[PDB]
Amino acid sequence: ARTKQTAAKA
Amino acid sequence: SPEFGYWITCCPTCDVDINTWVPFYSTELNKPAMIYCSHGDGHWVHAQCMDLEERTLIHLSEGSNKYYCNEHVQIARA
Ligand SMILES: [Zn+2]
Ligand SMILES: [Zn+2]
Repeated sequence: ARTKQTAAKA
Repeated sequence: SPEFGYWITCCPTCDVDINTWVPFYSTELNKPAMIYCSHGDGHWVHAQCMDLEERTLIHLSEGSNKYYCNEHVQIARA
């Protein structure tokens, strides 16, 4: 499923 | 602004407001985590408004399944 703000990023 | 898609009223019980929101999931910084519902023309809901546990949200995000939110999953699909 498409999500937003669900991964740690840099 | 709501035009960016986060600071919206996502469902009739939505509790999220930019003036009172705080991080809840480990992946959040300054915006609420959201998930896409495939009902109709589609819409986005805040994960916390759907009562999703972090493990469940992450599992959904890593998979290829579509999602239907709590308001729409019980509607029969033609
Ligand atoms: Zn909401
Ligand atoms: Zn929905």
